[PDB]
Parts: sequence; structure tokens; C-alpha cells
Amino acid sequence: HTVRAAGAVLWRDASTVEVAVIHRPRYDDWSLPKGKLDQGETEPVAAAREIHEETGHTAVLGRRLGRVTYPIPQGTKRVWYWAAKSTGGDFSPNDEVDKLVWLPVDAAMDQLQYPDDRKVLRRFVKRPVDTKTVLVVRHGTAGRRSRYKGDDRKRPLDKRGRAQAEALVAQLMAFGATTLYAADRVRCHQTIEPLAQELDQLIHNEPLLTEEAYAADHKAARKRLLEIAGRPGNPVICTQGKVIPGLIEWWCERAKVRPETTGNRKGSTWVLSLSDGELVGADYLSPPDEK
Ligand SMILES: Nc1nc2c([nH]c(=O)n2[C@H]2C[C@H](O)[C@@H](COP(=O)(O)OP(=O)(O)O)O2)c(=O)[nH]1
Ligand SMILES: [Mg+2]
Repeated sequence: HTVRAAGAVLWRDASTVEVAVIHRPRYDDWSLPKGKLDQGETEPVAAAREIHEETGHTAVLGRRLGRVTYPIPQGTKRVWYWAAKSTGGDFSPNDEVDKLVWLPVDAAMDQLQYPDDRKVLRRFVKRPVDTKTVLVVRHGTAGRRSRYKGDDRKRPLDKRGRAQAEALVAQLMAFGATTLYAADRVRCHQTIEPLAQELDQLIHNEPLLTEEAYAADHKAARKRLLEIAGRPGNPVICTQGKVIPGLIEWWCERAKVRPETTGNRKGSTWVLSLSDGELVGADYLSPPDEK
């Protein structure tokens, strides 16, 4: 059996980057915060939970730092790691962690004993970490254009898609979503309506980011993407299957960013990490009810 886990390089602004290293009595080891996925939990949601459970900090996830695989007695441990900025809380000793230290990255590398954690910290230092995040979401499942009676623009999410929309709230809050944009289609708006309620935030309607608009004027949609991305906060943009591959691929080619994963599924999220207006990460997340 392979055990699926997620964790983070939790860091704070000391005033100046310091990274958290945790000590576990059981092993007498120093490592990065991580833990197993609960039933129905996505990797990002688990990473955020495990930060809170092991360090007592609240954090916002940024750039994905790849995956590690190592043997355990039970078989194989597989862990996805995120950069995560502390936004609050404080260390409290718990059932697994008795000590936490905050170190500059060079001192943290020496403190970490496992090769796979040092691999992860090397990925963390290679690019900026004080990032802002654009979250590009394909709308949830919404049935078939082929069977819909009515204006197709009005076609609503189906039951599965409404569940994806509810499950995206925890997914997008883990990345500190703060502002909301949707293509001018009901199924796009309904996908981030639950997040809108959680944030008490209005969704801005985007006629330039529909399939029809994108197909006829790609350049207007690319400019509007960069305009949204330039605004303060972490925007969510919910759009359609025939828009997202083109925008992501165009931005990754121009920035020379290589996505480690890829897909275009209904309910999927691209996590675009920006530092000083430059793309530094493009992280594909499966739909919350897939994997
Ligand atoms: N945390 C961690 N443990 C590692 C790594 N490499 C390695 O060999 N180990 C060892 C530490 C242990 O010997 C073993 C399992 O530790 P864990 O995955 O933390 O699982 P548990 O929380 O106990 O369920 O792998 C590594 O990169 N990180
Ligand atoms: Mg753990």
C-alpha cells in the first residue's frame, strides 16, 4: 500500500524568511509538518490542516514544491509539499510535536535530517515564496449541452457539480482566495457561489472569458487575465474548458514555467503563483472529488 500525505515548508516574515522545523519525540527527529489525507480530503486542505495540528499556525499555501516518495514499513509514503506563509496562531506542544524552531533556510537545511525534506527545502529556496495567487477554476459538472432545453448560457451545475462547488470552498480558502471573477455563464458563477458566501464577497462577471469570447478574441482575454492578476488580493477566476488550456499554456510559455502536473477537468484548479508581476508557479489540482 502507498500512503498519500501532504505537508508544507511553513515560513514566516520575522519582521526576513524563517522556516519552521518540528521535533517529534516518537522518532526523535526534525522534519517538515505533514500528515495523511482524511477521506474525501484534497492534498492542499490536508497540508493546511496538518500545519495547524502540528505547529498551531494558520497559513496560506502558495507555490507547490513537488512530491517525495520514500519507503516506510507499511510500503511507500508519498507526500505533496507546498510553501505556506504563517498568517497567525502560535506553537502549542501536541501529541506528536514537542518542539518547533524557526530558522533561516541555511540553518534549517542543517536541522533537517531526512534527504527528502532537504530536497523540498531546496525547491522552496529556488524561487520567490512571498507570492500572490491567481486561482483559475474550471466550473463544476453541469450536464450536457446536447440535452439542455433553454439558453445554454443558463445551464446550471448538476448535483455532482454543486458538490464540487461546496468542496472548492476549503480548497480555495487554503490558498487565501479573496476576490471572485466568473465568465458570463451560470455554471461558472454557481461554481464559486459557495465561496462567495464564505467570503461574503460579490462575483465580478467576465464577458471576455467565455468560450465564445475567447475563441473570437484571445488577446482581449489574455489582457483581462493580466489586469485581474495585477489587482491587490488573490483572485479566483472561474471559466470554461476551451479557455483555460490556452491561457495557462500561453502564460507558462511566456514566463518559462514548467507545470509538474496538467489536466483540464471540470472542478479542477490551476494555482498561478506570481512574484512582482512574474509567474513563478503553475500548479494543476484535480477536482476535489477525483484522484
Ligand atoms: N518526515 C519524514 N520522515 C522520513 C523522511 N524520510 C524517511 O526515511 N523518513 C522516515 C521517518 C520514519 O522512519 C518513517 C516514517 O515516517 P513518517 O513518514 O513521518 O510517518 P509517520 O508520521 O510515522 O506515520 O520514514 C522524510 O523525508 N520525512
Ligand atoms: Mg505528521
